[PDB]
Amino acid sequence: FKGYILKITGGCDKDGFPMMTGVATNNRVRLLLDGRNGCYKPLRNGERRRKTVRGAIVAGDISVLNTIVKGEGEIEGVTNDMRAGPKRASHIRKLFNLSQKDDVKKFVIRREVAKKKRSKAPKIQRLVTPRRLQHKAQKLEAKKLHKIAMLKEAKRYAAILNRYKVLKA
Amino acid sequence: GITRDSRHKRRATGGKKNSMQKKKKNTMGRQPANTRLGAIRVHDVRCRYGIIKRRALRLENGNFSWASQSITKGTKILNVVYNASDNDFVRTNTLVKGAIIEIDPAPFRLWFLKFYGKDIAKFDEALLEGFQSGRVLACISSRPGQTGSVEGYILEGKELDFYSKKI
Amino acid sequence: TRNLIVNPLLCRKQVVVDIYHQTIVLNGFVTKYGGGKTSGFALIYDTLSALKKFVP
Amino acid sequence: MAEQTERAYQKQVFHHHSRNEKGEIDFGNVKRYHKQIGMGFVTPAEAIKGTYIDKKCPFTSDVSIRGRTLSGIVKSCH
RNA sequence: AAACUGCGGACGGCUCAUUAUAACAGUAAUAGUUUCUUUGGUUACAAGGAUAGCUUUGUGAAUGAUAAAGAUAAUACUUGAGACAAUUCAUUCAAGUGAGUUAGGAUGCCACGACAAUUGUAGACAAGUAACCAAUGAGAAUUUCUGAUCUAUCAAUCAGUUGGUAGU
RNA sequence: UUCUAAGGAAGGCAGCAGGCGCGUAAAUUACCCACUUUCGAAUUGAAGAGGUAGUGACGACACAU
Repeated sequence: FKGYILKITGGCDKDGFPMMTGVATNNRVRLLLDGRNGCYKPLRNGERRRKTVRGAIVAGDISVLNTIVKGEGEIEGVTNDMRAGPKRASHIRKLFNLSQKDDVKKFVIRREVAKKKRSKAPKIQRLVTPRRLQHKAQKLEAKKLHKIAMLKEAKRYAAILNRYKVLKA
Repeated sequence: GITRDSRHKRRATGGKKNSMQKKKKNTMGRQPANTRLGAIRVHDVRCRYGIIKRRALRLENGNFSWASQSITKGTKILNVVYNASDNDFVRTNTLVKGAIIEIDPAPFRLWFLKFYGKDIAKFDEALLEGFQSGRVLACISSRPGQTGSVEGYILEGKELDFYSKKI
Repeated sequence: TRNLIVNPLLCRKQVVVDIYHQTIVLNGFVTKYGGGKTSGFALIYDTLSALKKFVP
Repeated sequence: MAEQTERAYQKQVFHHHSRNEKGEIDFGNVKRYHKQIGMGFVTPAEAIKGTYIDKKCPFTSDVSIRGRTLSGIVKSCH
């Protein structure tokens, strides 16, 4: 067919060993792998292992190449074409062209349930509910303690101290 | 790794010391970092108990204190002219404690102009020569391989004569 | 019988049963050698809400 | 002058400048630091009048004297 | 449920190969170091990206094997007002303790920089978090004094070895 | 030492049971967290730590004919 342009984004060897993006050889190499570059999922924390991988250069030994932009093995092909949507309110304003002041609950993505009822949507985050100031339910509010309810003590306490330090007779 | 235990040494009687255990992290040492002179380059090293040590690989600037005038200024380091431990530290311009170094007294001169109204370019004679020559003598008093900075002081009367005669 | 411990913290009464021969739990009962006397320890769990709550 | 025989400049652990007759810090001299150790030990006059420099001397440094105390006879002084 | 995050697997359990002042026991010091946990204190009507479990396409005989893409959260990662503390250096005023230019104060400078942009509707009360003091800590770690079996067909041993200065 | 599709891969019983060997010489491939206590986001979950059971003329005590 007409064909488009694509960029290679992954692949696996004939033996299932993946291809590392950084590695620039054709054959297989053994490297000390962490979870940073992906090709090894650690069990403990800070645990490395010497695993075998393939280079980023394509060759005849490759069995499947994810080279999309597909999932094609190598003659064949195969193919990949909103599971949950955003959750933060700030994200809702971005997607539906909503300003800061307008309500977004009217524009929350609602999904129905069809089984032997309910119109479901995520739990919202970061809005304007009166108890959103639970964030200040008080929660904030309760800098009080801090706010001189304690701090003035630290000037109550201080002051009367310099009194019986000055008798000193 | 490098070890600091005394189990690998000999006794005061000269007898060899036999081995019962293996190396342990308690007596672990680390490779020295010879702080040279150049572009700023520091690293953070996790020590024991999680504390962080600032390993200064390379530095150029430093804070130096004038005892007589009771001031401290930041200053660019020019040269290292005397190291009382190893002469190889002089050529490589290695920054360590007690290393007599040469710095440009530009901020100190400017401070003198704004405070007395005069220019330096009683004070000991060799101090004046350093001011006019653009290179004054200072001694590093911090541990750059541990604190990650060069803190020092400008040399003065009795210390200046001793170190100047050494050069 | 024997001694009483009033234990409202565990909502419980406990006695040392001294036999001279659902709220009830009996444990640690053994006779004396040669028959006759039998001893033990009793568990008064009163309300049937502690018994379940405070019972393995 | 006679104690400066090493490659570095020898200073006391606690070196401070004295005040001149006019009542201001005199940077031209350094006070001879000398402390007194504890359980009934007198400081020798050499630690006061003398001009030697030592960073391990119990009388003119920050080395402390702790509980254990013994006695003996000098064997070698080489 | 699974998954991200946090904590733990450095405790407990087994064995006695190594080891001849080494280890261990009593003793004394840390004014020569010091965490974790727990305990007592002290110091903007709320912002930014992407990631797993999730969906989809897969490879390899196979491991507690692994590749791509599409989304989505934070007490995960960051920025940011709320207003000091702790480090290094130089100078200096100095009281408990057997003993300290010592805890501490003052001057100038650098780096660091806060008390979740946190969580229960229910069991304001909670709960959580960062640094810094102190306890836990007669703990851990180094170190002081004294103390070991046989052997002289083992009588001289040691060259970082013993000390000094400067540094690392 | 083990698996393998022959390309490759993990594993360290001086942990509890158990097996081979060695030797004159030494026990069940059991059940449960109920006791003691430890860890954890915690009153609840785990624990071959721990407890109970099986073999046991190593030993110790009382006691038949």
